[PDB]
Amino acid sequence: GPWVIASIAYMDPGNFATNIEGGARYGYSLLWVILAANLMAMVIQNLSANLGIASGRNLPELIRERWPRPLVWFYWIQAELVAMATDLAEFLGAALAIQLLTGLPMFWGAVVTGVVTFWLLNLQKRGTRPLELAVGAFVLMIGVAYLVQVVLARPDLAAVGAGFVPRLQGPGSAYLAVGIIGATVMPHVIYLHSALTQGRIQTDTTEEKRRLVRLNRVDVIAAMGLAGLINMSMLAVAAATFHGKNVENAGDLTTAYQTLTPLLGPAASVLFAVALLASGLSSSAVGTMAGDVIMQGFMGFHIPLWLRRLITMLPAFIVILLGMDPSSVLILSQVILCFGVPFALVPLLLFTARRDVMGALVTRRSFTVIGWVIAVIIIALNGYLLWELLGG
Ligand SMILES: CCCCCCCC/C=C/CCCCCCCC(=O)OC[C@H](O)CO
Ligand SMILES: CCCCCCCC/C=C\CCCCCCCC(=O)OC[C@H](O)CO
Ligand SMILES: CCCCCCCC/C=C\CCCCCCCC(=O)OC[C@H](O)CO
Ligand SMILES: CCCCCCCC/C=C\CCCCCCCC(=O)OC[C@H](O)CO
Ligand SMILES: CCCCCCCC/C=C\CCCCCCCC(=O)OC[C@H](O)CO
Ligand SMILES: CCCCCCCC/C=C\CCCCCCCC(=O)OC[C@H](O)CO
Ligand SMILES: CCCCCCCC/C=C\CCCCCCCC(=O)OC[C@H](O)CO
Ligand SMILES: CCCCCCCC/C=C\CCCCCCCC(=O)OC[C@H](O)CO
Ligand SMILES: [Cl-]
Ligand SMILES: [Mn+2]
Ligand SMILES: [Mn+2]
Repeated sequence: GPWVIASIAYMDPGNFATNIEGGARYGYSLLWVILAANLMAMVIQNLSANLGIASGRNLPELIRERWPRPLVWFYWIQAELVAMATDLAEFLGAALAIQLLTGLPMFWGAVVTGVVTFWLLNLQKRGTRPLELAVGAFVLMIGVAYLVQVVLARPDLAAVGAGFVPRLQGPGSAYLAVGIIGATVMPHVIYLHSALTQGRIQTDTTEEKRRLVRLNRVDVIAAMGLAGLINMSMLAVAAATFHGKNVENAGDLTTAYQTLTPLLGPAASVLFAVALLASGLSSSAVGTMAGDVIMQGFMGFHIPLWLRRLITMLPAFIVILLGMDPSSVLILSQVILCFGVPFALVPLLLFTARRDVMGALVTRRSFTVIGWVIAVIIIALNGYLLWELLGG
């Protein structure tokens, strides 16, 4: 199973930005958002995985083959904007880590990131599998560090428990809450996960399809459960480190290493930036591969990979030339990603409730309703954010 490197999206630089900023600025009051977004992601990623197993096709393929041509065109275009926002936080997050490790300007950090992403693009599994394992080592261990630091930091349990009750903290809190949902419920994974499980069967029977669904549901929840524990711990450690005090540039990724200083000591700066670098490079490489697959499913053709790697790279250089804050752009991209979630959910909820698509593996009616409740929740939360951002 070499497809495990796609699991870095739940630990991409977007999660680092939203977790650290959420704790530093709003303390523990956003823990419930991470728990909600992680539970929503378990349901959605199971439906996506069950769609590929039951139907044998990925979600963009089904839209292309079943829905009218103009609707398929609109769905491919909005899927490309999702890939732009997704790759932006991951590519810029890698460039930021280059600056944290070498002091190199953000422009040259992106130049280095570009050459590296172009090099990984045309590599086979022989030279990539050791890199995938090395990335998984840094990110897992930096996640274990937060799981250990969240206990050693002695957090205020009264504020931690209160943080699991849904509450907003002004206008900027809904903005960051929407960003936390997009950082966990990622639209590009909704399309991609259906493609990772398609064509993965051996005897093409119902009993075998039910077997792959059972194994997937246990594997998804086990990994998603660990990712949620890490994300909550990272926000809790960030809250216990910065919130309530007045630390300069609190929440920014250039100072986030201080969250692990009591545990790692003088090594907290390098190990954080190394984990952020491996996270950004692998997610940006997987994201480029995923966008090529999503376009092929929607349109029947695709642009060459070097051209896609080039187009998705321009906004990162534009943002750097604009002098914008990298951590603030990482959050904004996650916010934009959450506005693409309802578009991905509607065909997922419809297709997995169809017998001519799923066969005997039609989704249970209870989980179809929970999915539509999740979709309505995210549509309502995206609308309230757009309401305050436009005024009133
Ligand atoms: C991140 C969330 C994004 C939310 C906003 C979504 C993207 C907005 C722009 C859409 C392009 C216009 C959509 C229409 C697609 C082209 C016009 C069309 O209808 O297709 C042409 C023809 O009918 C088929 O062959
Ligand atoms: C087992 C390996 C252990 C390696 C542990 C160290 C890792 C250093 C990270 C990148 C190398 C580039 C660092 C050189 C860049 C010079 C600019 C700079 O980082 O300045 C900071 C300091 O004042 C002067 O290094
Ligand atoms: C394709 C691989 C990249 C090729 C590089 C391989 C190694 C050369 C390293 C440094 C020199 C790079 C050129 C440095 C010249 C910069 C002059 C300048 O004006 O800097 C402005 C800055 O680029 C904002 O526009
Ligand atoms: C403190 C709990 C409230 C925080 C709310 C955020 C959610 C965090 C989720 C799981 C905690 C991680 C626990 C992982 C256990 C590893 C830590 C540990 O074992 O602590 C050893 C230490 O030496 C003993 O003194
Ligand atoms: C089961 C999975 C294990 C994973 C580990 C998850 C860590 C969660 C630990 C603490 C969260 C909330 C505990 C706080 C209990 C309620 C808050 C409190 O301390 O009481 C204050 C009172 O409610 C106000 O007046
Ligand atoms: C803004 C819209 C995107 C801009 C449009 C592209 C801009 C040109 C960029 C690089 C040169 C093309 C990449 C060079 C690789 C050529 C690939 C190719 O055709 O292969 C021929 C030959 O084998 C090669 O070695
Ligand atoms: C077919 C045509 C393509 C369809 C296009 C659909 C529109 C793009 C959708 C979401 C992007 C939202 C981006 C919001 C930009 C906010 C920028 C910002 O807030 O930053 C301040 C500004 O950059 C000062 O530097
Ligand atoms: C706050 C809202 C979130 C609530 C969180 C509740 C926890 C549910 C999470 C995972 C269970 C599995 C989800 C759906 C798994 C597939 C269900 C199904 O019907 O699949 C049967 C068929 O065999 C295959 O196609
Ligand atoms: Cl708090
Ligand atoms: Mn993510
Ligand atoms: Mn900054």
